[PDB]
Order: sequence, then structure tokens, then C-alpha cells
Amino acid sequence: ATETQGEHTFPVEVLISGEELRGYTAGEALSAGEPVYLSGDYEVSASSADGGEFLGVNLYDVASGEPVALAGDDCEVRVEVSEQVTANDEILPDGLGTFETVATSAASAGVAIVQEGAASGEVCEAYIFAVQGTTA
Amino acid sequence: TDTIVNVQGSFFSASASGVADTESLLIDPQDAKFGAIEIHNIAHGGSVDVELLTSSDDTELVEDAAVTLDSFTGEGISQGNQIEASDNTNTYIRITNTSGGAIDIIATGREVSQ
Amino acid sequence: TDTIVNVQGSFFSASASGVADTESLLIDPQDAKFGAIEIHNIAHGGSVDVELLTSSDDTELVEDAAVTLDSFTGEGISQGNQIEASDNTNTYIRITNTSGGAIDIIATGREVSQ
Amino acid sequence: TDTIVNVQGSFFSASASGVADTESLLIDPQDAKFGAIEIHNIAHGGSVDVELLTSSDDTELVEDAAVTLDSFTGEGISQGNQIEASDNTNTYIRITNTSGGAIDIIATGREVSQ
Amino acid sequence: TDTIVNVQGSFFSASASGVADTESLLIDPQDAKFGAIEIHNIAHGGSVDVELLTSSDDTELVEDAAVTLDSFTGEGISQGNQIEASDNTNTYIRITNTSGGAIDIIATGREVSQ
Amino acid sequence: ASDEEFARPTGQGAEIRDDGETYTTVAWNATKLTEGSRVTDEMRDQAMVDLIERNIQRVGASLENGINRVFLTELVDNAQNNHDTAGSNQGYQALNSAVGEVDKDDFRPDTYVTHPDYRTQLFNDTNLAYANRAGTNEVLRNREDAPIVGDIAGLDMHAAMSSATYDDGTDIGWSGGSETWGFSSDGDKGAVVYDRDNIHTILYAPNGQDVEIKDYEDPIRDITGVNGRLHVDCQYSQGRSSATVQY
Amino acid sequence: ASDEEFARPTGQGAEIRDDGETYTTVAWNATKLTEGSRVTDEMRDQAMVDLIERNIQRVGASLENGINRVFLTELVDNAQNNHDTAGSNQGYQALNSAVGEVDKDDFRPDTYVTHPDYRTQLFNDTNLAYANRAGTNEVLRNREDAPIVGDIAGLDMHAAMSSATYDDGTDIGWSGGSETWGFSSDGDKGAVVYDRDNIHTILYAPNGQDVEIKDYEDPIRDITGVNGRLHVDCQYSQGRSSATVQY
Amino acid sequence: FAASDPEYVDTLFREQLLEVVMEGRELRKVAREASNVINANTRVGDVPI
Ligand SMILES: [K+]
Ligand SMILES: [Mg+2]
Ligand SMILES: [Mg+2]
Ligand SMILES: [Mg+2]
Ligand SMILES: [Mg+2]
Ligand SMILES: [Mg+2]
Ligand SMILES: [Mg+2]
Ligand SMILES: [Mg+2]
Ligand SMILES: [Mg+2]
Ligand SMILES: [Mg+2]
Ligand SMILES: [Mg+2]
Ligand SMILES: [Mg+2]
Ligand SMILES: [Mg+2]
Ligand SMILES: [Mg+2]
Ligand SMILES: [Mg+2]
Ligand SMILES: [Mg+2]
Repeated sequence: ATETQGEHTFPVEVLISGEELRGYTAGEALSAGEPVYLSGDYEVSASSADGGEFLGVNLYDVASGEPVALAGDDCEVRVEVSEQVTANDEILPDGLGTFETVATSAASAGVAIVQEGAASGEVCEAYIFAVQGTTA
Repeated sequence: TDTIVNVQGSFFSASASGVADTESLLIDPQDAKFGAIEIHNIAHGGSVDVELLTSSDDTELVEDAAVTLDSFTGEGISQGNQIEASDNTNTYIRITNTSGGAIDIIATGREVSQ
Repeated sequence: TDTIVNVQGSFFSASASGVADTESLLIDPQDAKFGAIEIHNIAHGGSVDVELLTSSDDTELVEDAAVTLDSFTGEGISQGNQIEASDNTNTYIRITNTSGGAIDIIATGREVSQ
Repeated sequence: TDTIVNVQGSFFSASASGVADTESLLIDPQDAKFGAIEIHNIAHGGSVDVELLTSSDDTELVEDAAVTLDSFTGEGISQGNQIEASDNTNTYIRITNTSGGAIDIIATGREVSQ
Repeated sequence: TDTIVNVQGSFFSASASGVADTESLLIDPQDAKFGAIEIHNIAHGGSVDVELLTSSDDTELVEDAAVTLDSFTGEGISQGNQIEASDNTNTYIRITNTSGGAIDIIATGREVSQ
Repeated sequence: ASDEEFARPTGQGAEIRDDGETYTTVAWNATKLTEGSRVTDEMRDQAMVDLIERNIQRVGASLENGINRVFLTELVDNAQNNHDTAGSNQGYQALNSAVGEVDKDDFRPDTYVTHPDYRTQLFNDTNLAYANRAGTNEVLRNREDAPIVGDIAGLDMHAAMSSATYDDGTDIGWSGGSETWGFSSDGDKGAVVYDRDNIHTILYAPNGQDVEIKDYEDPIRDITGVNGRLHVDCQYSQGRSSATVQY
Repeated sequence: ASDEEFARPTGQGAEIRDDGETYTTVAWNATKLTEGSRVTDEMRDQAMVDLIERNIQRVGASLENGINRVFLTELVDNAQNNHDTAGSNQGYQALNSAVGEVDKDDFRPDTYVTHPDYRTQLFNDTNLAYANRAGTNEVLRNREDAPIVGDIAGLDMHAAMSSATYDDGTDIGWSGGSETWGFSSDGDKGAVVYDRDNIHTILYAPNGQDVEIKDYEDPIRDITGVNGRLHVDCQYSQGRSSATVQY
Repeated sequence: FAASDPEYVDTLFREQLLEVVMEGRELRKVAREASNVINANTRVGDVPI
């Protein structure tokens, strides 16, 4: 996620509000605003599509094996969406480093609620409210 | 470089309602502020003869020269004319009703500099 | 020697969407900021009568003289007209729908000095 | 006595290359610096319908009224028209391709004051 | 009251002598000082095709759109046209020789403000 | 630093939300500009003039011209705002409209650079040419040297530039900018209106701060050489603080 | 208080009839404007600039911009008069016509608020741009810093405002006003002409009068934060004392 | 909720009233200057012409 002001591109501040700033290790190279899930013991990797893989969003760019900070549930976050979102849409990871709507995904429940609507490829503002892991 | 907007110079009209079977609308350039007129449109509620006159008097029509320009048949519009009249050249335009009864006549165009 | 650029007119248009089977669009020169209008284009979504009227009131239409200029059949455009009307002469143009159903009417032209 | 040189208009054109078999060139007077346009020429690389529209929005096209002015057939030019549109009157012109394939459309005219 | 003498805006011409059997006169509005041209006259020493082109480049012709306006046959004059082109709209007029030999071509008109 | 924004309308007892200063950078890398000259011993002796002093002056001038090229090429190419005159109202109204564009993005410009053709057009402008409309006859009489020409549209400085200074890519070993510098044809950039403080000439030299002149003898051939170098880049800190005037 | 009315024609020895002064109120409801920022201790140590002071400045500016948004949005939305230019006579004439609409409602305006596009077109107006038409060359020279710009059409104050300051409803947390601020297209409001004594900016703070900046430390996360707050409303006492200029 | 001003607006304080009452429209007064003024000795009278 990035912001244009003339010729200048500025990095988007992923965190709007919240204190659920939990620390992990990166299982791969991760980018600011990327959704992630537990890949190993306190290790996080990029989320795939259709749910069961979400703990938070990555707060700053990291290489593999570096300590990573997540905005968990009960954070307001700035996230890039792969489709058009309105307020009150539930969103979850698309698998593309970005979020999509629960309506578009094969999943029946989301992890964040859209507060500010956006177009495809833009920053929405979302509130994280849930975690998704392995139910089998 | 200097750029100017052109709005066209003053509209002119003469009109009469219920002019009788042998009576006329007389278009007089004295009624224009620039003193001279160009008639583009003649709208007639029945048949009319159009006549162009020069007066022997500066202020009233006292006929000196007269030409019947044309006769229009039935109700309609004639447009795109440049029938031209001036007060200082003492020219007048007469639209004469030739229907077997009363008609409405409206003539329009623009003022030209005398 | 001095060179000037001429931008023409000031734009004038009246329009109606879905005017009923026997109703009309009243083009009023009071809507123009210079107080007189010269209509060039009449676009009609079906058959229409064009009527030119003088009012006996300075501000509202109270018919004095009336002439039906022409009747247009079908859907299309009439262009290069010069139907003229002004406020202080209390002149009006009425487009009347004759098609038997709802139609769209667009008149365009330019403002002229009063 | 003062002698002045008049350049006779400010230029306007809209054009599109390879517009598809039912797509359209929208001539929008908002693109003119004076806000109004008078289209004289429509050069068409195949058959087209010309359509004159009013918008129900001040800035975007949402059709209030629509009239098809004429249908042109084959490749050629129509010239000496006076198709008139402006922003404050919310008027747009749509040229719609009716050929069974892509065509080039070039419309030209001059700007007019709003 | 103020009275001004009006002289028409700048003359424009493009010409070629002995333009070959499939060659062309490229009339370019870049050559006008006001940046836009209105061609009234095309004098042709034999048969020609007239083509109106829009460039994809601001200052050279790289064809985006091309429409053949008309075909003229024999030696003669086409006059009273309003074939319109400007530099900022990237519009070029091409006259192509279609005679079985070399011809002379003279296009004339006036400049319009860009 | 990022643009300043607006506070949010907030409920009573509600969490205050974050929108802190976000940062980026503008990179420079200084291009080496170099000029060389060679003179034979026989020529150095026989000339009425000091040919090495001449060539040192030329080498210093050629470097100063290079600085101006790098400055004008950056300034013209990387201005974020533009005013398209479309062959019309070129002069004071074009300058005012350019200042309008910079004002709309909330910077105040103070300077303008100008092409010779633009200068020509500007002094033909009836607004400046007619003493009546100008308030002084200074332009009609003194032309570019008039105090008003450095005091129009809120600008405090005129930078009179040359025709040849911009990188056309027609000069030998210069690659070219994206624009056209001129005021003759559609799409020519004839002026730039800008904040003087928001564009940076950046100078680098290994052995001092400014131009370095080196002399060398060639005892095999009897030639003396003079070389000059400077490294220069030019960069906008805020390209929105400038507007190009387009024909 | 109610408007002034007229006395009544009365017989001799007849009862004087009553029409007493009649009263109402306008209500303020000051909205909390808030702006937060957060910094890691590791960022704050490594940065060459004091990021906390810098964020304190951003918070200050951001609140101030919020006062300006609330003001301009009220001013534009709730002006009871309007002048429709229909793309014509934009400049002094539009300004005089706007004073005209206020004067018809029996108020004298003294102030005007202007969009960048309106300012641009105003300084293009031959009435201001030609020194003989203006009586001075100050507009041609100094643009908005000209004393005539602060002294047009009986007004004695010009307030130049930014394009971003009106509430479009595009900015995050802001709901949008009814109008469009601009001077680019049909229906845009580009200037407001008003009495500055008849529009009230109401500031409330619990802990003083002005903006309040509070800081916090998080020893659990090693984050230092800065928060700003102010409560503002804007209300007209006489919305008829004001007119917008419409494109 | 926890004690907030929007729940106790007329319970724990009154809303402020500004002590300055603010004027309606004032009409233009000119007649005494714009006309010859006769301070009459009688209600009914005549000027000769
Ligand atoms: K929770
Ligand atoms: Mg919270
Ligand atoms: Mg006479
Ligand atoms: Mg009337
Ligand atoms: Mg009257
Ligand atoms: Mg519109
Ligand atoms: Mg409007
Ligand atoms: Mg071009
Ligand atoms: Mg932001
Ligand atoms: Mg901009
Ligand atoms: Mg001198
Ligand atoms: Mg151009
Ligand atoms: Mg009362
Ligand atoms: Mg009112
Ligand atoms: Mg100054
Ligand atoms: Mg008596």
C-alpha cells in the first residue's frame, strides 16, 4: 500500500488505532499491509484464499527469519483490497497479498469489517475483529 | 491577441392582430433606435402582399415610389430575407392582408446603423 | 493594424423531455440575459407545430397575435432557422406536440440585444 | 474610423479512432474553454446516427431528452451544420457507429460564449 | 455609437506545383500563425482525393484517424467549404493526386484562433 | 515530509486515531560534466593571446552552461503542474494561470524561467506593451530590463534563459529531455513558474566545492591540455511548486 | 432578534397596535476534532529530526486545517443568497452582483472568501489586470498581495482559501457538505461574499481555550504517541448576510 | 455512558446563552436627507403651487 502526492510516493501507515501489536517471526518475505497466518511455532507466512489462515496484518516490510509485528483483532487498519468494497462489507485474505469480500471468496465469514469503501487496488480502512485457523 | 465576444445588434419587430381583409401592417424604421431595419422574417396568418415604399415626406408615408415585392399564399413563414428599410432614406415596408377575412401578422429582424 | 479575435454569440437553449400528446414547450426570451433570442435549431422526437405569438402582457403569455410557422413530421432536425423573439416586444415561440404520444424537444440558438 | 482585423472564431474538435460497431463519440461542451460549441463538420468513416441529448445532471451525462438528428450512410463528410450544445444547458451530442465494424469519426466547429 | 471598420482575419494558403501521380499536398495548421485553418477553396489541376487526418503526435503526422472527405474529378474549383483543422487538435488535411500524371494544387482559406 | 491533513470529527470519549507524518525522499546522483581543450607548444608561444587562459575561461563557461542545462532540463521535465494556452491568451494571463495552478496545489511560486520566443510574445502582450494597461512605459521602452518584468503575477524574479540551454538531445553526447523548449508550436514549453526554494541544483566535486581545472603536458607530442570537471544534478523537493506554460 | 418592520397608519384617538420584537436562537454544537500520531522509541532515536516535535507541529496544523474546513463548509453550505454567473462576467461583476444579492436582503458584506480558480479568473479580469481599468498596477504586479484585492466592491478583507478545505465528503471521517467548492465547472461555488460579524466560529476546550496536545508512552510496546484535540462549530447568525458565486 | 456532557447537558450545567443579542435586517433610512422636510404646525395643511 502506497500514497501519491505529486511525484512523491509515501508508505501507507498500516495502523489507524489499536494496541493488539503482537510479535512473531517471518516464515517468508512479508510486506506492509499483507495478511498473514501461523505457518510454524510463532512463525507467520502470507495468507492463502478462502479462509482458515488469518492472525493479522504485517505492520512493516521484512525479510524471512526477521521479527515481525502484526496488527491483530481490535485494530483499525489500512489495507489494499483486490475488489470494490463498501462500508459494512466483511473482508478476508484473497491470497494475493490483499483482501477480498466474504461474498466473493468461498468462505462464509470474514476477519475484518470495512469502515471506508474503496475501489479495486485502493486502500480501504477496515477493523479487524476475528482470527481464522485450522478447523479441518 | 485581444479576445472579444460578439452579441448581435438589436432585435426588431412589428406586429398586428386581426388586421382586416384589405388593411396593412406598416413597418416603419422610425420605431428602431438605430433608425434602420433589416426584415428577415414575415409570419402571416393568411395570404399577404409585400410592398416596398419610398415617402416624399421625412416623417409620414406620402407615397413617391412603390414596388410589390411578392405575394405569399395561405398561412406560413418567410425567413432568410434581407428586406431593407431606413428612416433617412424614407423607406417603408407594407404587408397587406389579401385573405377574405382578418389575419395576424408578425415581422422580425434586426436594426442596422442608419 | 489592431487585431481582435471574435467569439460568437451567447448560447441559448430551451428543452423538454416527454412533453405530453397535445402539450407544448414555451420558449420565453425573458430567460435570455440580453432579453432577445434567435432560434436556429429545433430538434423534435416526433411531429410538432411551431407557433409564433405576441402577448398582451409584459411578463406572461396572454395571446394577441398568433401564427403557425410550419409543421414538422416525424423525428429529426430543422437547422439554419432564424425564428426571433424578445421580452420588451412580448414575443413567444411555442412548439406543440402533435404525435399522439410523449416526445422530447430541444431548441437552440443565440441571444441577441433587446 | 478605427480599423480592426477580425479573426473569425475559436476552434473546436472532437475525434475518435476505431470506435466499435455500436459505440459512440460524445461531443461534450465542457471541453470547450467558453463552455458552448457549434459543430459544423462531421466526417464519418462509415454509417452513423447523430443524436442530441440533454443531461439531468450538471456535469455527467444522464439522459433527460434524446433526439436522433439524422442518419448518415457510407464514408464522407457533412459540412456547414450548426449543431449547438453547451455546459450550462447540459447539452451533449452523441455520434453512434452503425457500421458492422470500427470507424473513425472527426467532428469540428467553433466555440461560442456560454 | 462607436464605429469600427472590420477587415477579415489572416489569409491562409497551401500550394504545390507538379505533385506526382500518387503524391499529396499535406496542409498543416502549424504553418498558420493563429494555429487553426478553415479551407474554403481547393483548386485542383486533375482528379484528387481529400482526406482529413488526426495525428497521434503533436507536431508530426502519425495517423490516428483518417477519413476520405470527397473525390474531385477533372480540373476545377471546389469553393465555399469549411474544411477545418488545427495544430492543438492534431488535425491535418491531405489532398492526394489520382490523375495519370503530375498536377498543380492550390488550397486557400483563412486562419481561426486555436 | 507528507502534506498536512485534517483532524477527524470524533465522538466524546472515543479513541483518537492516527495519521502521523509519513516520509519519502528525492534521490540525487550528480552527472559528471567535462570539457577538454588541447594547444600545441608552438601555438601557445606564437599567439598574441594567452590561449591557455582563453581555454580555461571557455572550459569554466562550458561547465557553467552545463549546470544551466541540467537545471532547465529538470525544471521543464519534472514540473507537476501545466497551463495549456492552446495558442491563445499567451502573456500575463498565461503567467497568472500558471501561478493559479501552483496556488491550487498550495505552493506560492516566486520565480519564472522564460524562452526567447516566450519573452517576444510576452512583450507583444497589450497588457504589458500598452503603458496605459501596464501602469508604466518601462516594458515598451526597456523590454526585459523593466522592473515590472521581475515583478508580475506575485513573482519576485525573472530568470532569462537561452534557446539552446534545454536538453533537446540534439547536442553531442546529451541524450534529451521529454519536453520541447520553445514558444512556436503546439506542446512547446515556453516558461516555468516556480518556487525558487523548492528546486535544488546539487553540486559535487572530489577536490573542492566547485569547478576543477587540470593542466597536463604531453612531452611526446608537444601538446598542453586543459580539462574542467564538475558533478551536477538538479532535483525538485516539491515538483507541485512549479508550472510549465505550454503553447 | 426579529427584522425591523414598519409602523401602521392609525386613526386619531385610536388604539396603538402591537408588533413587539420577536426572538429566536441559533444553536452551536462544537464537534471534537482529533489528530493522533505514534512513533517507536527506536525510530525516535535513529531519526536525525525530532519526530515528536515534528508530529506536534502536524497535529497543530491538522487541527487548524479542521477549524478552516468547519468554517468554509458552513460558510458555503448555509449562505442564503447565490449569484449564478452561467460561465459569464466572472470577476469584479460577479463580485458586485454577489454584494448586490446581500444588499437586496439588507445586509452589508465586508469580507470575501475565494477558491484558487476564482482568484485566477479574477486576476485575469481586464478590470483588475489593466492598470487604467483598475486605477493601479498592483494586481498585475503583486497579484493577491495587492491592496486593491483587500479593497474590492465595498469589502475590506480578502480571505484566500485552499481547494482541499471544503468538505467534499471524500476525506476520511468527514461526511461532506451540500455544494461543490471550485470554479471549474457548472454549479461550482468559487467565492463567498459575507459580513464577518454574522458568521461565528465557536471554539471550546475543557483545559484552556485553544488546541490541547497530550503525549503518552507505552512501556509494553515501546511506542510514544501524540494526540491533539479541539472542539469547533461554525454557525451563521444571519445567513442572508452572505452570498456564494456560482460558475 | 461513563459521565459524558451529551447526557448531562441540562442536568449538571445549562447550555451557554451568548449575552449579545444579534440584530435582524436593518432597512436604509434616507428620507430626511432625500426630501425637503416640513416640521408642520398642523396635521393638515397646504403648500401653494
Ligand atoms: K475480539
Ligand atoms: Mg481501540
Ligand atoms: Mg424619414
Ligand atoms: Mg415583456
Ligand atoms: Mg417593457
Ligand atoms: Mg452542465
Ligand atoms: Mg449552471
Ligand atoms: Mg499539433
Ligand atoms: Mg492520510
Ligand atoms: Mg495540480
Ligand atoms: Mg533604456
Ligand atoms: Mg497543445
Ligand atoms: Mg410582524
Ligand atoms: Mg435574497
Ligand atoms: Mg512583488
Ligand atoms: Mg387644505
